[PDB]
Amino acid sequence: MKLSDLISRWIDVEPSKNAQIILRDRYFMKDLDGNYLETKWEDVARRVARVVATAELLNPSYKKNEKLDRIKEWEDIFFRVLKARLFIPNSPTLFNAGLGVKHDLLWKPIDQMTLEDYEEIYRSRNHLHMLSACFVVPVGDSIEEIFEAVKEYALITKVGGGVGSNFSELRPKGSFVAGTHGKASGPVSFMHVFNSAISVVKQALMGILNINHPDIEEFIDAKKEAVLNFFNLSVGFPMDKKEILKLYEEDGELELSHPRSTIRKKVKIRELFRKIATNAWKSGDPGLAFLGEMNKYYPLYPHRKINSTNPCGEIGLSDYEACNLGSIDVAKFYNNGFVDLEALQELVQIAVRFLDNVIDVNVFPIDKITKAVKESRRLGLGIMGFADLLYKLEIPYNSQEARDFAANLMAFIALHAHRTSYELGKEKGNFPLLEISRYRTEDNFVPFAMGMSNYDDEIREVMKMTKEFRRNVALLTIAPTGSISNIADTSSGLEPNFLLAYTRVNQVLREKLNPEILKRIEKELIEKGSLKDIPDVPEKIKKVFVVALDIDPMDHLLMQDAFQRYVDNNISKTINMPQSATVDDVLNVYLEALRTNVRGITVYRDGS
Amino acid sequence: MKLSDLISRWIDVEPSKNAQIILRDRYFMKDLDGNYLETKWEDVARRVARVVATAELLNPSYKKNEKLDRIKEWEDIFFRVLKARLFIPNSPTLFNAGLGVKHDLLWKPIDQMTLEDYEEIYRSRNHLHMLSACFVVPVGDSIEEIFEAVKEYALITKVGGGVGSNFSELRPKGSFVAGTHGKASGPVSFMHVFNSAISVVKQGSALMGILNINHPDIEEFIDAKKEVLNFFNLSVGFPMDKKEILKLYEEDGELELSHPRSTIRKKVKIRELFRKIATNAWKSGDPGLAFLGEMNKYYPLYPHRKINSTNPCGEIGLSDYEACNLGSIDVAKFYNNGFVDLEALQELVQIAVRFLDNVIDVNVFPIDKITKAVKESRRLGLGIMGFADLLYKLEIPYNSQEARDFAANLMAFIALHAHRTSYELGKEKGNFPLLEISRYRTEDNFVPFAMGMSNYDDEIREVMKMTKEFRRNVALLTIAPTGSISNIADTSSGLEPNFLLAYTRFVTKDDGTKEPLLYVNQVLREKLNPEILKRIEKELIEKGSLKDIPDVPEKIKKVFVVALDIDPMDHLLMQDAFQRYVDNNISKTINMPQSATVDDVLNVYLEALRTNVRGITVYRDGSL
Ligand SMILES: Nc1nc2c(ncn2[C@H]2C[C@H](O)[C@@H](COP(=O)(O)OP(=O)(O)OP(=O)(O)O)O2)c(=O)[nH]1
Ligand SMILES: Nc1nc2c(ncn2[C@H]2C[C@H](O)[C@@H](COP(=O)(O)OP(=O)(O)OP(=O)(O)O)O2)c(=O)[nH]1
Ligand SMILES: Nc1ncnc2c1ncn2[C@@H]1O[C@H](COP(=O)(O)OP(=O)(O)O)[C@@H](O)[C@H]1O
Ligand SMILES: Nc1ncnc2c1ncn2[C@@H]1O[C@H](COP(=O)(O)OP(=O)(O)O)[C@@H](O)[C@H]1O
Ligand SMILES: [Mg+2]
Ligand SMILES: [Mg+2]
Repeated sequence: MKLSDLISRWIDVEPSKNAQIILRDRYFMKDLDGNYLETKWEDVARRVARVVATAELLNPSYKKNEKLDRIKEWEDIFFRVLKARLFIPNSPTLFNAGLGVKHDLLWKPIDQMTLEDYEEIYRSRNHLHMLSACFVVPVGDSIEEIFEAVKEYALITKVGGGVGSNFSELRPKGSFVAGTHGKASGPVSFMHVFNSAISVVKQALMGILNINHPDIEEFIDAKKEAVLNFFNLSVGFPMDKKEILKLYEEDGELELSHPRSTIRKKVKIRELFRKIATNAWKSGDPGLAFLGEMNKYYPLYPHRKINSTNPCGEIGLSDYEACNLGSIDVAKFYNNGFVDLEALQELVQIAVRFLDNVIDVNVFPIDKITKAVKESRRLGLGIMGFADLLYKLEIPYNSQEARDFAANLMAFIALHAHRTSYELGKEKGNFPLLEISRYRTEDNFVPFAMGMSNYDDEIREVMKMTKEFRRNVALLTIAPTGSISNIADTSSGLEPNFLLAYTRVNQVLREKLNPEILKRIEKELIEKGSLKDIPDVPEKIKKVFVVALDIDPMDHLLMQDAFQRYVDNNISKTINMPQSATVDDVLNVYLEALRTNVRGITVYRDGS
Repeated sequence: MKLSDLISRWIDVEPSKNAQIILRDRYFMKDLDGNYLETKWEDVARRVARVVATAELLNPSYKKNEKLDRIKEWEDIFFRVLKARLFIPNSPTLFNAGLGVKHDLLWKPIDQMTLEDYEEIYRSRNHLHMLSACFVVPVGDSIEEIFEAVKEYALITKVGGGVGSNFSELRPKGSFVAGTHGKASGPVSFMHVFNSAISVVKQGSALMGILNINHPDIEEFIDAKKEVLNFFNLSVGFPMDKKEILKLYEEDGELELSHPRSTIRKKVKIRELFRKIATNAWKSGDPGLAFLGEMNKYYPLYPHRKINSTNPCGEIGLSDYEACNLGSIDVAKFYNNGFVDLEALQELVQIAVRFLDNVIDVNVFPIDKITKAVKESRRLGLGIMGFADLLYKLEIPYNSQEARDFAANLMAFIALHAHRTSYELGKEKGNFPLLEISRYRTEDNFVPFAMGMSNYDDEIREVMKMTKEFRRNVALLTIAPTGSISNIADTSSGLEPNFLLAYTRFVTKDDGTKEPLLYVNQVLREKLNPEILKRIEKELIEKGSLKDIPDVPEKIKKVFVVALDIDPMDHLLMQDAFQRYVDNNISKTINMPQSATVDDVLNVYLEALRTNVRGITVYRDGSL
């Protein structure tokens, strides 16, 4: 089925009252008195498509005597996809698209748009016109660099970004400082300054410290349980997942050292892991960040290095790199018991172009960020509504069927996104750093593990094409989609529905479940939070309409690995554990985690 | 006496075991390994004398024929006054002089010093060779400038500096932020980030925050350290005239609180405002008052440049990015048979002004705007220590018009020969680049302080008129707390009276740790009957004063007064006396008895409004 006919199925389904409240509440623009310039999703969709279509102004393939036709065609596609909610960019794009721009240019009908109007949009874009979710800055080992990083955190946070850092450059507590006053206070003491700064600016960050840092134990307890309430903390792992699994299995030792220090120490790699698991068992933090696995697949490694992710895990980024995200609602792609792959590939093509185009109309607070993005052009195309899609296809999330379905779905998406990048590379220019990347300097480089689809062969050959042309260094990610999935009235990222009914009722359950059976049980379901131990609901309804805590921790982890084989950046997935999980259940998640292809790990025990 | 014979009375006198603990603790240079490179105060004096003498390379009055001789001579004279402990520069000069310089060069016998050695000292001073105690930085009304300022605080703090800011440019809480419809959080909110930063930079081994009385968040500020900005000293700033403010108070007027970049305005009764301050000061000692209006009155560069804040302890009003290096002369050592040896003292002022102006040439700052500002103005802070101990020798009670009159004359004398040295130096080396646009030039009869308490005024005016032509420095004098350097010199701090005449500081001799070492004022030891000292001694340590002790001569009770024997107004009036003859400001705590009320604090504030004081710090005996 053609995308245009898909769009027509969705373009006029009104956003729920839930979605509409969140929109009014924070997406609809407001004039200098707090009066509405936008009153429905259509206004947002028009504004956003028009701002992003403006980037086509820079397309060397067009000419004068063609640009305006071509530009308006892109705004029109962008607009229809957006209004239909089949693809939605990350929040910062929705908020900040068109800031600076004369109101009478942002909502004026497309037919009336002139080449001058598009140019004025382009140039009236102000310093707040920042449209990317994800940032990473370094924190060098000097008071100067620490405080410049604190400044950068403030500026990024002001304009709407989430920011992450690896703090491992900072010498541990006690090290010599060539001076007078004595000793380094260490990474963790400095993260408290970042926390204070952000707590003020925000009246949601990531901080990583590597496993072999002498202050790792202090760091692991850092949010126990002084505090760093604005940080998500992850333990970094710069070395092979292989080496770390093996060292653990052999009950090895890890040498804690730092180059700019004489602080050395030895700890049993298993005691450290138990320390992590115990804390995570209690409160969720710290997560794990398989930095070395990220770099394995990093087309620009080792002449660039991923040391951190963004606050939620899904983009591992090099220094001063940012990435703009967007998500395709796959639940809208259901048709007759099948995923309409005809329409999907067309959207994937449109979506990659939109995301590449956001780069050109984005404004960042820091020149080093502007330049890092220009050279790499990293994108984060993902999916939402996956769980809801599986409900429609009558596939239980915790099953091998579901994961083989995921892997193939993600493989398909990966294929056409990367083919779209080759084609944009042709049309617009390669990403400046193509020459020094492994897409070029290597043969048969692929930036994810694969090994769970029949598209591998095809993917392995699109990857050879991108030797000559490639617009972007990587293109895929699965994001949390906390807000935009709510806008799209769909499930979040790859996650299972956390609940089917929550007065604080899933639409697919409402259709597939016989009403009155639905009316009877809906009170009991709200309390018990699962269909599992509601008696007299059909075994097939019970099996398919699984919630997060119906799905055991390995089924969560194996879903993540399935998607991650076909994702070139990383994945936001929470490994939900039942309240009765033990610290030993967490270690087991961690070990399975080191054997699968996942690039990181977040666990969360119900009740903790 | 000539200074040479005074140096002789003092040069082979070693610091007390007390001072030696301080030196070992924080002043003696250790090496990359943690081994001592210095073990005697004399090693410090050597290193510091040699480094500041190095600034003589730049002296454009010296033919290369004479340079090594001229430099070695200043090195020796600097070495002599420092070893004797007659003058001591602020602590960072002592901690950081010679950082970056090869160790062979810093202590080696002088007679082995070649002109290349001096050049080598000069070239190798590293990024940590920061020799100034006092700094002011602006904090502009934007996120980027707020956070550039936090970065400046951390970098100044790291190298030894004390830093202050006026936060009044930040727009009040809840105010409008362009293009967000999100609201500004306010100055106090960001002061917490500055505090957090510094609590971490100083983790293990100080700051001034000022908000102006008319800021719409002033009441919040006044309470900011109520039961916290534990790393800040807070003052309320008055950029208007003290007259306006005194008058407004007497009329029981209202004050308008408004901000240039906000719609938020409010009207508050000044009396009610002052009482809020007084109560909080009465409770905790914060906030102080900062009469910036009154500093700008005497600032040679105003309105071209403006003073908006002081450093941590208040004794230096500084324009944006300005720093100031301080040093203090021990006046107790200049006692010669019931008189102050003015002859020896004048030579030491000549020497100490030159030393402090040499610090500026060997000084490295972490920030370019600071270097520039400092090179433009060349503000010095020469002060005194051991003044209370000097009064003891002269048998003068601190709390008397006699003490105040002597203090004004002393200061007036010092100020005279200090500015006359700046004259000489300006001829010899060049004028401070901004002499031309300063009030020393664009006016007749500009004096950078009030005067009115000395025979010396007429002559001071002579000298100030002279410096329309030749002037090395924009201002030259301060009185500092001297918290550390007065302990090194074994003498009383700044202009402050002795807090106690006798106490204990337990030995911590380890190796069977115990021993209470009982201190008694060295001048009390010399003028009180060892037979009396014998018996009263233990009542003195329980009661903290001599006053209500049976059988101590009435004239020793009157002379050996402590800080709490001296009433608030006599604290205040002494401050006034010095400030009449100081172009920077004055560090002075107005000590108050536990029994003092908030009305008593209020009256100190009204009285300071009538005197020439440039700001007020009060402390109530048992508050904190
Ligand atoms: N808490 C605290 N940390 C400091 C202080 N000074 C330096 N550090 C820490 C910050 C960095 O983690 C590390 C290096 O600091 P810097 O590069 O600023 O020190 P510097 O270049 O003077 O000595 P270095 O050559 O790096 O050993 O030591 C300080 O005063 N306080
Ligand atoms: N807490 C907090 N304060 C802010 C924020 N943004 C601005 N402010 C305060 C900081 C300064 O006191 C004042 C002005 O900030 P900026 O100059 O960075 O804001 P901007 O230039 O975007 O708007 P403006 O032209 O100044 O209204 O507002 C914020 O995002 N969080
Ligand atoms: N409150 C926040 N402040 C700053 N950045 C955020 C915030 N919430 C999310 N982000 C950024 O966006 C990323 C993913 O967002 P989700 O997928 O959470 O986005 P959305 O808000 O578009 O539904 C996070 O990993 C983080 O980088
Ligand atoms: N702990 C400190 N940290 C940073 N600066 C300080 C500190 N203590 C004092 N200062 C600075 O030193 C100046 C002089 O203080 P004092 O006169 O107390 O210094 P010192 O006796 O060590 O030479 C003060 O006005 C202040 O600017
Ligand atoms: Mg360094
Ligand atoms: Mg601004």
